[PDB]
Amino acid sequence: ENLYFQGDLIVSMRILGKKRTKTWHKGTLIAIQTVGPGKKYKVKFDNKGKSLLSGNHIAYDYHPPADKLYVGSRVVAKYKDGNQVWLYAGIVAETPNVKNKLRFLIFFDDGYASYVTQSELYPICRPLKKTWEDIEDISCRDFIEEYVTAYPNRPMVLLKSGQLIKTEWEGTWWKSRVEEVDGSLVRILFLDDKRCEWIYRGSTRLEPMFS
Ligand SMILES: COc1cc2nc(NCCCCCN(C)C)nc(NCCCCCCN(C)C)c2cc1OC
Repeated sequence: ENLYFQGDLIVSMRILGKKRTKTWHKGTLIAIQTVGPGKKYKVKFDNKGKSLLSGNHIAYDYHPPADKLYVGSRVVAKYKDGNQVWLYAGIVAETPNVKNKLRFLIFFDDGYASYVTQSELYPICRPLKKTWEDIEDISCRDFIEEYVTAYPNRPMVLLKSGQLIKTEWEGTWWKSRVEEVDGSLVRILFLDDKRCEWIYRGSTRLEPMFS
């Protein structure tokens, strides 16, 4: 059937949709279609394209209050490396507290981690019951499942700037150094190529956590 209404979704509403690039883009919900329990959402993207999307591949074009965001909430968050300024899917790992200076920790689907503010977050419209089950990468997916379900039990390694440690990259250990800690995140310098990465201090990519 064609629906005009589904939960708090209404045809002709402005919405974010997931493109095949895995980045999310502003569009218009132009149809809702049912097939038994199954629901699909037809989006007309503002620049280029129509897609027929699952409810977990559309996001509201508003910022939720803090009260509607939990550890495990499925979100789209802004990420910015220079002029590359894009919306990507992730999971809320941490809600605002004194220790994180009232920020949201996001674990992106691609294994990047970042603190963001409310103004950087959009809620996914129809997340899965197990929010993490639509993370394509199995190792990220299994990690987030364990993290979210054990929360607030979070083994983390206490690290200090200058500390020499082994960090995982593409399935091997690399000589590295702790450059900076910011709440639950450590900035690791890989000594081989002199590049940095922000890593969750409870990640098994940190050899001390792994052991
Ligand atoms: C803003 O500051 C940073 C931005 C970085 N951006 C990228 N890339 C852009 C891809 C974005 C992904 C999008 N996702 C979230 C959806 N990468 C970084 N570091 C890569 C690590 C290489 C280590 C390599 C180690 N050797 C041994 C191979 C970055 C570090 C940064 O801080 C120090």
